[PDB]
Amino acid sequence: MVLYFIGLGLYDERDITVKGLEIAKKCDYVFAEFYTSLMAGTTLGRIQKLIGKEIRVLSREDVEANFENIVLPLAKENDVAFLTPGDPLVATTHAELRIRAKRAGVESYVIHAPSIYSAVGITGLHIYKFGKSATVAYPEGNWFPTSYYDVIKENAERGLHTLLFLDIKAEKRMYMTANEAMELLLKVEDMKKGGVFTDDTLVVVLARAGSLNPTIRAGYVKDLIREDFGDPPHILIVPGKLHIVEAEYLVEIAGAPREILRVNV
Amino acid sequence: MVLYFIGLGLYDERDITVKGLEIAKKCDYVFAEFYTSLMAGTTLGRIQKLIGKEIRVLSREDVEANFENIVLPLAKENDVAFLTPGDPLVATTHAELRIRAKRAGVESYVIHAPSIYSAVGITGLHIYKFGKSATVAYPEGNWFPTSYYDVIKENAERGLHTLLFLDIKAEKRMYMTANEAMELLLKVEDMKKGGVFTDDTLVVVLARAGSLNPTIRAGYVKDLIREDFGDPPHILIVPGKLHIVEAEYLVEIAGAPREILRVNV
Ligand SMILES: Nc1ncnc2c1ncn2[C@@H]1O[C@H](CSCC[C@H](N)C(=O)O)[C@@H](O)[C@H]1O
Repeated sequence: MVLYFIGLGLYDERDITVKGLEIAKKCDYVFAEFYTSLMAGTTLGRIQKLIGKEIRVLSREDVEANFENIVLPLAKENDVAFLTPGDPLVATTHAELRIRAKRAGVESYVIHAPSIYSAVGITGLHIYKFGKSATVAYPEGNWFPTSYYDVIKENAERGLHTLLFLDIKAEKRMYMTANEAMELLLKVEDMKKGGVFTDDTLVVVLARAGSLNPTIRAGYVKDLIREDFGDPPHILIVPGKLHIVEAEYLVEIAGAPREILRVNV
Repeated sequence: MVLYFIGLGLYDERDITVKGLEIAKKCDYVFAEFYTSLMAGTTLGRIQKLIGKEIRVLSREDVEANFENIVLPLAKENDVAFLTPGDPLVATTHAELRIRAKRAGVESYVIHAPSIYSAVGITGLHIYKFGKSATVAYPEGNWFPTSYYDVIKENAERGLHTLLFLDIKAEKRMYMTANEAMELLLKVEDMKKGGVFTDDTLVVVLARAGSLNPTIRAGYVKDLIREDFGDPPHILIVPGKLHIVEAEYLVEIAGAPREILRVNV
């Protein structure tokens, strides 16, 4: 009689909220997608075990093209759940799926879960200081995406931090590293020459947020562009103007160069 | 020897993650703070019952001034948990607490949970389009703060949405409603005449996010300013120009006027 959008969280199967688990356990059918993000600390098997149900994984086409044919039909006579990494409606187009549910006469509910969008708070950067977000997409063919560069520029001149989601090709199992994101940005800088992202730009890297020991590193591009941040997923952040307390955290916790403590008022 | 910062999530005792619950249970001492925010859908009693431990509530002073005297000592020879509503370290001042742990020779780990910052994705507004965030504070005495008005102007100017946290008197249990927030903004507008917030401004109200039955409403100030959005907590959002898909969600899910499809897109 209902459809639930349930987030699974950041890293492993235990990142689902208690609410999400108790509800998922009682559903008649459970579907899921794992192409919008990467949960590096678990497996489908462990999720199924925890929920105690067989999970039917859908592909991007199954969802985008046939959600109303594959999932909604069952939701009319049963309690159905749709699982996703992180929070189901963050940096996805899943929100529109609720419209499909309504038109199909199916009531839907949303159960949130930890999202990278807020987990960035672990970098020590004030969340309210984050501006517009963007995604660094893999160039393909003669098409080289550059919009994310402009976002950084706009945020930076307002003194705001920029959160950069990194590209993912789930089927090909390719997860863009912070290193690759930095390389691509230097190329865009060369092309546009706006003085937005260079070897001296301070950046922050967060890898495998949600794990007990995520990698949190801060430093200049010249020094981090070749550093090993561990397995994906990775997120990249270009800080804006720092508050002393932010810099203080980047130094003490993320091992940033102590010179950043000296902020130019 | 370890300190765990554990998020309690959005609304009730089941909004904590499975990871957070299990870890909290294994801790010897469990502390909590309910001054940055509150858990309107539950009680300390219900939370204690779920955790199965006695929970010592700490005040802002307890934390800001004496965190290293109250919590850290026990963390030296025991596993200690520090519970906070939402996602740990989202509240501006929490991050610094990790530096205190480091200095005390105590290891700390962060267990995330859903935050309103990401939960707003339920409004159907694209998360990447959210700009700087701000807090609407009750004026008092001869003090009339209005920085939040400027945040809206700067964001909207660049086509970005503004997430507005509403003032809360935690200790006094007083929550600012979206209605009061709208009245304050109209008052500031009349004050600054910047044409940023008026009767014709489109706004979105999200009440009791995390609940299975949150109130999601979108419409013009003139029609929503005296509407009843239910019990707290309330969050106010002033969106920027809308993507057609965002508008359609607001109309289909948030009951917004068809007019937004031509006026705010
Ligand atoms: N645990 C994690 N650590 C670092 N980056 C992460 C992450 N989870 C997601 N991301 C980042 O976000 C991208 C997916 S975007 C979809 C995000 C998801 N709805 C959420 O709420 O988190 C990834 O390619 C990666 O760059």
